[PDB]
Amino acid sequence: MDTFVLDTSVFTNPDVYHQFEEDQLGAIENFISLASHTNANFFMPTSVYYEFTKMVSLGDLAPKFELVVRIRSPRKWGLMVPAEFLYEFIEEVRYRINKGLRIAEEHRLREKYREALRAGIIDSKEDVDVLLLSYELDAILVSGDEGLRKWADRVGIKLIDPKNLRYIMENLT
Amino acid sequence: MDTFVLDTSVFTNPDVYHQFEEDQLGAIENFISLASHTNANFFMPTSVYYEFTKMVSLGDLAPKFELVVRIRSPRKWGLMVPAEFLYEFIEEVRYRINKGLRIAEEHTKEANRLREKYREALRAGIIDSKEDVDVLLLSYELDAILVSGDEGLRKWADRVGIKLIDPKNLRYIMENLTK
Amino acid sequence: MDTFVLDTSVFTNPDVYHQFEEDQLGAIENFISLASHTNANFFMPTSVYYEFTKMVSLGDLAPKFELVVRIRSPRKWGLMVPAEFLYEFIEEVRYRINKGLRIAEEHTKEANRLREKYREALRAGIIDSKEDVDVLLLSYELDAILVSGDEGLRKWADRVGIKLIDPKNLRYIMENLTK
Amino acid sequence: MDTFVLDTSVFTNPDVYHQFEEDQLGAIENFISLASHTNANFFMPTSVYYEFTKMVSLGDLAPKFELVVRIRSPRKWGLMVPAEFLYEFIEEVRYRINKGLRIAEEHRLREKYREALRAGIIDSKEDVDVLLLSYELDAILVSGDEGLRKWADRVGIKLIDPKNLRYIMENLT
Repeated sequence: MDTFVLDTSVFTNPDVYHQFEEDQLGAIENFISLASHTNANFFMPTSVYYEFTKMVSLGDLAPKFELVVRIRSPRKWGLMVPAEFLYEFIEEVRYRINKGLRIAEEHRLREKYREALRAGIIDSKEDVDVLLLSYELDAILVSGDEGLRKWADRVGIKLIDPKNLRYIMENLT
Repeated sequence: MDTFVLDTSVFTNPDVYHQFEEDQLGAIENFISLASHTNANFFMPTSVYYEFTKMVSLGDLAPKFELVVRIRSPRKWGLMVPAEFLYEFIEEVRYRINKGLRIAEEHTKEANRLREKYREALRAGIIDSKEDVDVLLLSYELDAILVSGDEGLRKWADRVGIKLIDPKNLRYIMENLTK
Repeated sequence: MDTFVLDTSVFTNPDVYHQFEEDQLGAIENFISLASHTNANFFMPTSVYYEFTKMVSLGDLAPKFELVVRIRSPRKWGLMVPAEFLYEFIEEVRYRINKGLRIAEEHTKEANRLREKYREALRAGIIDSKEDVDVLLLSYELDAILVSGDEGLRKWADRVGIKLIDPKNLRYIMENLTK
Repeated sequence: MDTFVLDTSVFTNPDVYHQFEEDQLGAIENFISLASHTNANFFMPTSVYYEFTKMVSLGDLAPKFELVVRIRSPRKWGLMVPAEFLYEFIEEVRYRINKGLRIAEEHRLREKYREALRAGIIDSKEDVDVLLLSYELDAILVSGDEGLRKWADRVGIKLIDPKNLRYIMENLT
């Protein structure tokens, strides 16, 4: 059985969700439908699912989604990880925090600095939840975020072109 | 054979180093003297020792300190550590960035400059979080007792299951461990 | 269950891909077709697949190719590899830098520019060496048969003990392995 | 027994070899002398020893040095190393090669480019020989090169302030 960890970008980036349907809620509905007939496991971190529910009005599709996708918190599960990954992660957060500062520079600036760095911290956390969950399960990471795909590849994690999730699932009935 | 990992706070916080002497470099020398004849192993992470050097002028004490205290990197390869250290790191970089921005506000008013001050406050914020991770990681790896005059770090150690002592008790324990 | 790691050369070198078809995208499609019904596992390192994409327009073949061929990163964590790969890497970056500087000379004469050309020739020189290390490393890790139309890489594989085949024989072996 | 891997800088950087003696050949002679009475092992990679003999006229001190220091080629010994170190090394070579290019830029430029990059390759090789030998033996790396010390620290290798080699050896009779 193939296991897949899904990012929010899967259902919020039209270049990805158009393979299911051009309509966003219909794309998700089609994903849910196909998943229930696919010989595969699907996981999404809890932080990422919280973001997904905050940005898309799922309505009745939420409890349907909760029948096909395992929503898990890799932090609350207490994983062990090689010390080299812990320092790779810190470099990734450092770099993300510096991006947040260059962003605040392009925009007193107190108000702009606090919000740019808070977003960069939250981005870092959700990314690590996605990479830890993939690592723990030895799963295929599916993401429309090229930056997270490069990060997953630096640490050996398996990927697909997220534009081929539907094609892959259909060849896994 | 009791093993200890030392924080900078032990030789920086006067509440902690007064147990050795009121004099700060006298406190360090007394600690060094006790560490010479002991059944105790003493460790400090490399990054923490660097900070120690920057905020204290050891002079001719540095070679003796580097001999009695084993300065090591916790970036070991075959070692597995709890993923909770990534989350501790995130939680601390958050609080230190918030503190850092409050401090760069004050300083820029007393003195462009605010861009350089905010940049400094966060580079320091990261350095301090990574230094705390080095301390907790080296304790975890060596199954050592963490000695820290910093309560924030102690609460974190307790969270991840690291053995602690009241740092005010270090000299009495070192006196026991003398050969 | 025979496992193979493919180089870009197999679908780029016409001496190798002619065994499938004279047509280059027909050769790739025939390979894909054979790989669909086999007791063979096919792998390609992620960095090598990227290069493949840049020098060939697969179009609607890409999703099928990414399904039959497993695109993986050889940056695995618990894995031990021979230190000889560091030395192979050094030896190749040497020769590729030397080649690169000869090529940037020629091109700048036909066309500042030479600073940009030398910079490009070495960034490509590094990329190509790291791509060769990804190929050999993924073979070593999976204990796979390396398939490469590049003789330089074959001599290197033989050095480190990696199993090889004559890449001109890939279609006949794939025909055997069909279910 | 403490094991030590020595860099060339130990005997070519006056800030380091002055602890033995202000005279360079006398500093080496004093090191050799003390080493023979120290309860410790001393190693130097063969590439680094070749550099050391090429830059200092050792004379009769060479065969004396060969009685106290093990000269070993970590490449010819066939080590195994975690895959994460192999990619850390490639980044270090990339960065070293880029330095070599920025150096050639500060100085047709063909002649200057070939020599700057050749030196950067050789620096990279000798550094990795020093770090591999330290890793294999679980040794203390001794080096006056701050860049190599930072590299060794990124990969968990043990260090000393090379200005304290003599003091350390004297407390290890």
